[PDB]
Amino acid sequence: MNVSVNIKNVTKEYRIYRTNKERMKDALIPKHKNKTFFALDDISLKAYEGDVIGLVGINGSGKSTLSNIIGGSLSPTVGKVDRNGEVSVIAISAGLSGQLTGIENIEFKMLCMGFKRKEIKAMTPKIIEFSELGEFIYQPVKKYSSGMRAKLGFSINITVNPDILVIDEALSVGDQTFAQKCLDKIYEFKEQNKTIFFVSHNLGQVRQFCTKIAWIEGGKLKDYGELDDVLPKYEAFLNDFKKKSKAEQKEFRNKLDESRFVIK
Amino acid sequence: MNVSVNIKNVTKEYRIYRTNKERMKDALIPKHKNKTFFALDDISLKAYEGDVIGLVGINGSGKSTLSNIIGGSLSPTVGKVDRNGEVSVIAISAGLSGQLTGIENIEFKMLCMGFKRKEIKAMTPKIIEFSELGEFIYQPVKKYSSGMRAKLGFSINITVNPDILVIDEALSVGDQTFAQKCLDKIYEFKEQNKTIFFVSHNLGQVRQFCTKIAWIEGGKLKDYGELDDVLPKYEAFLNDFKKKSKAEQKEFRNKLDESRFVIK
Amino acid sequence: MSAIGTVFKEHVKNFYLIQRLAQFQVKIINHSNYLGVAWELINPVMQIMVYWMVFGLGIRSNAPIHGVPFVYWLLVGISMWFFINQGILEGTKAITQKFNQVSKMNFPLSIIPTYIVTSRFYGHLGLLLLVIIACMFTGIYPSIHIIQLLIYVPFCFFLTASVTLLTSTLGVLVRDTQMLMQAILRILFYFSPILWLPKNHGISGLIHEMMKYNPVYFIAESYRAAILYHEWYFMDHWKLMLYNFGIVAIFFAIGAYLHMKYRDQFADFL
Amino acid sequence: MSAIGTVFKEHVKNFYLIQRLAQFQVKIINHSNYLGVAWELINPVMQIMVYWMVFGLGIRSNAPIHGVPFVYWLLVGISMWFFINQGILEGTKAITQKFNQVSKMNFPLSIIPTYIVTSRFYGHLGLLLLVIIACMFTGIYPSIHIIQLLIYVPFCFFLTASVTLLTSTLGVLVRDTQMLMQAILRILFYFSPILWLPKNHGISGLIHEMMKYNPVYFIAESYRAAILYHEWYFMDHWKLMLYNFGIVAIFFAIGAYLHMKYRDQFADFL
Ligand SMILES: Cc1c(CC(=O)N2CCC[C@@H]2C(=O)O)c(=O)oc2c(C)c3occ(-c4ccc(Cl)cc4)c3cc12
Ligand SMILES: Cc1c(CC(=O)N2CCC[C@@H]2C(=O)O)c(=O)oc2c(C)c3occ(-c4ccc(Cl)cc4)c3cc12
Ligand SMILES: Nc1ncnc2c1ncn2[C@@H]1O[C@H](COP(=O)(O)OP(=O)(O)OP(O)(O)=S)[C@@H](O)[C@H]1O
Ligand SMILES: Nc1ncnc2c1ncn2[C@@H]1O[C@H](COP(=O)(O)OP(=O)(O)OP(O)(O)=S)[C@@H](O)[C@H]1O
Ligand SMILES: [Mg+2]
Ligand SMILES: [Mg+2]
Repeated sequence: MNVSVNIKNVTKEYRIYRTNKERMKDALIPKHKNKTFFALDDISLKAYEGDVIGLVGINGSGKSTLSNIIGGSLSPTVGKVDRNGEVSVIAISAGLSGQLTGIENIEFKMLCMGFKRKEIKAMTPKIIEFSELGEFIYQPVKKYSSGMRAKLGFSINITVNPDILVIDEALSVGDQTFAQKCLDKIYEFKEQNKTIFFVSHNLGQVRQFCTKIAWIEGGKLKDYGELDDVLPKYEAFLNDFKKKSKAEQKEFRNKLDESRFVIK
Repeated sequence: MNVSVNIKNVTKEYRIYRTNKERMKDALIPKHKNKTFFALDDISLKAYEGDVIGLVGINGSGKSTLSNIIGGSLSPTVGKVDRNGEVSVIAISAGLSGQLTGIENIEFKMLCMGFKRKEIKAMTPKIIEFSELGEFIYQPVKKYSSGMRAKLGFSINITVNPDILVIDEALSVGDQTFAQKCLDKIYEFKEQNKTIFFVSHNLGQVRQFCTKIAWIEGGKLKDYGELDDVLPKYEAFLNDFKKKSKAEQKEFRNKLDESRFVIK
Repeated sequence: MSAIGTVFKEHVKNFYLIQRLAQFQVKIINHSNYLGVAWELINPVMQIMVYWMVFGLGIRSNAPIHGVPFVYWLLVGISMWFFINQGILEGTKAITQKFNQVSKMNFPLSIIPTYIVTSRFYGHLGLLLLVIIACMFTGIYPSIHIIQLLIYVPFCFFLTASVTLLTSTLGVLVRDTQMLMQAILRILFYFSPILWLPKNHGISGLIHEMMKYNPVYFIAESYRAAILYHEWYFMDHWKLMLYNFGIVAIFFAIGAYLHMKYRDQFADFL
Repeated sequence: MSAIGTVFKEHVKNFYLIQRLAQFQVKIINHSNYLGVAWELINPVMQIMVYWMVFGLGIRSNAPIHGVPFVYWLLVGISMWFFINQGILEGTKAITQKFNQVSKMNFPLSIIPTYIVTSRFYGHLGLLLLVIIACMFTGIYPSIHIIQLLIYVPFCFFLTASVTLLTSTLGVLVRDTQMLMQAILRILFYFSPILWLPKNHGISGLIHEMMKYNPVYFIAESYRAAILYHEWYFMDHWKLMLYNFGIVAIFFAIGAYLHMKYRDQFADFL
């Protein structure tokens, strides 16, 4: 039952400054204080092995911040987070250079990831075959369409084998043919008990892909558990929000904004 | 029955060069010839008034090229295209500057669009209300999340009233609450008989939003007509492709690649 | 004849758009700095100091030119150089950097170099006002002849704009030209009356006769005649005026024709 | 003591990564040019020409220094300046420009300025080889003393790297410093023995005593002693060697401490 990722009291503050001159003013005098925006607050999570967790919520909830903190790219202001293995993150926009070709991009990205050359030499064909680009693997990435760039990024990221994988809204641009192949790859990954996080706004894909659901509201983990319990509550909340009047939705958003903001 | 957009024999060629030195070689001597990649071939379309057309196809088909040519951003190598009114395009990634604030971005984008100041002064509040960003309308766009940037871009683009609107994969990041509001806006636009193009990989949204379907395969308009006829054929093609073996899919892709490429 | 007409109508119609986009660019470039747009004035003022310590204190041993101290001579001659250099260098890359953002929308592409040049004109105006203010401490006070600036300050701007209208186009077609531009600018700094005055009567006489073909020579000398020498410059040197007008006319005509010729195929080259 | 150790271990372990990323950057910068990486050699070679036409032909009337023609004196003294200038200027912005791409992945952040400096070291090596080849046409042939380059060529690189390791960090904290850097570099060009030799015995004597504190003075003079003067430089001027070693040690120590102190909060500042 080993805990693949453990989360203790993670909290991320961001300081609001209307202008850079206010930043200068608070830099000159340490006594100055400004309003602080709380991206996260008191998040506690426990991810086990062989678990697929889908994060659900409205825009501005804080799921991308949580995925970045799990990946280590962001440092929590208060709290801690530990991972048993090494974590790999697939994002909506893969970082590729339009000037370099496909093979040059494979080499550049796999070097930056932390692979020595001997592995790259043996791993290039498999990535080339998985990409399905063909002749365009020789031309620069700026000539590619968005779907092909997404395919190349996914192919590079999946071939290296992560102990923990965090996919964040990366399958929106791919077609159904690529989606089926990605689903099969997810089955193969599930065979190895690795922990996979899936962030998507397509509820059909969340139903088909995941097994557990975490629900975050206003930078606070609202409900974590089995999908069959959490997902109906999220759907009911969505329908209720759709039933409200415009003024009621505005006042709900204002209440959330007041809760998140504070002067300290 | 006025033809809002008319398309005659549009054809887009792109010249393939392995290296820039080959480009230098063909620039020095006009007798040099290299292989040419045919993004589009002999496309003929006729869009009427009060029509919602959804473009469907696999990755690399040529729907984004067609939308760009309709919007005028790309010039056809052979053929012509005319539009009765002025065309506005909503893309997946709105062009915004992370350094500028929300209101500065509204002003910058509406100036670049071609609006004189007096309209901007009266149009700013409505956009601010539609965005739902609130306090973050004062902070720079680089602090925003992807959903909020998409909301701001959609709010700016929809408030200016296009005679023809072309939405291309822009609602992938928005949540269901924003999707319902966008659907209501599409109803209001349909009231005014304006022609709307919808590009999306969510078949549920295509069912809920559109009324006619165009299907493009390998840079060729495979089937244009009523959705109830075209869409089942596209779904059948997708299922058949999923049933094929990996070698058969590879040979189909190779045949398409051979058909698209030519030396001339 | 159609290309010149079209570019002229675009620039005439989009005056306010040019100004406002120039102001937005000035705002964008200095966003993260603590001091902000003040760096539009601090950057040239410091450079002049270096050019005074080397060429004025070290070389020349601080000797006067035409009865004027070298510091004010150099100050008046150096005011337009930073604007010219920066405007040409950035307008060469303007279209390449800014085509994608405005390609989807419909927006005249002739004004892309001009609004970037306008972003640099404001700092020149501020520095020139500061120079005229600081010239008063010696005992040099404004006169009637300063009205000549109304002809001379605009001309410089026009010249720069014309060059960019050509080079930007070429910058899309061939990238290497951008690099080349830098070198040429350096030459035009040193074979000019900005830092030195040619000695004449010798090989320096040939250098003088060759420098007379530089437009920077005319701009610097005309500014000095308006502010310092108290003299109607166009009375003695109208041939230079005509030659420079012809140069800017030819530059504008060729640039407009080339821009209109390749405007539709910019995406293919870029 | 922990920060210095950590940065040293990172740089020692990631040598091949530094080299390969430097080569990729060299490839990226010259992608669209027709001539390509040849522009890594054409750009400085042209600039030297200008610096020879102004300071060698115009000023000095082409007179010899220490029995050597001015052209080869200047050629040997100017070889490292372009590398130093470009390396410092770009390594100041390296972290700011490149943090986002490698932030998501785990990758040591100390080597970001060093691989960008390595991208500029290659052009210096090519230009230095060309200089040594071209010096043969006068009658100056390589000697034993040239082995001193094995100590002098690396040191220059080290110096540049150290400075960037500091400035890059500061560049994240305060943007204005980047702008300031440019000005400082210009001063270090002109108060140096690159273009001129101080006359001594006077106010120029004080200028000489002040220039002796410039590390560029030591680098230029040591290169000239190795290639041109045929003299063991460290025998007479070992005090300068010790002072320069102390300078680079202090720069590296302070930069390493500052980089390790603010490394975790780089996203908040950026
Ligand atoms: C004086 C000078 C010559 C003249 C020179 O050296 N020459 C040429 C032929 C023989 C004659 C001589 O031997 O004096 C030069 O060429 O560059 C210079 C550069 C590049 C210089 O940067 C800075 C100074 C400088 C600044 C302030 C103070 Cl207080 C003192 C100095 C400076 C002087 C010269
Ligand atoms: C000669 C010269 C002085 C010296 C000068 O003018 N001085 C200073 C005190 C009095 C003495 C004089 O009156 O001669 C200077 O300062 O800058 C110069 C700059 C900025 C120059 O750029 C280019 C030349 C140049 C190049 C080639 C040829 Cl073939 C001929 C010229 C050039 C000469 C001088
Ligand atoms: N540097 C920052 N300063 C202030 N607020 C920030 C900053 N970065 C992000 N935020 C805010 O933090 C909140 C959560 O960030 P995100 O995780 O990116 O949003 P999100 O919950 O993922 O919503 P999505 O990605 O559109 S579904 C949002 O309201 C952001 O605007
Ligand atoms: N400059 C170019 N040179 C060569 N081929 C190009 C160029 N630009 C685009 N293409 C190709 O043209 C084809 C069609 O382009 P797009 O319209 O962008 O693709 P698409 O059909 O929209 O597929 P999507 O957007 O991923 S669903 C693709 O195979 C592109 O790789
Ligand atoms: Mg997100
Ligand atoms: Mg597309």
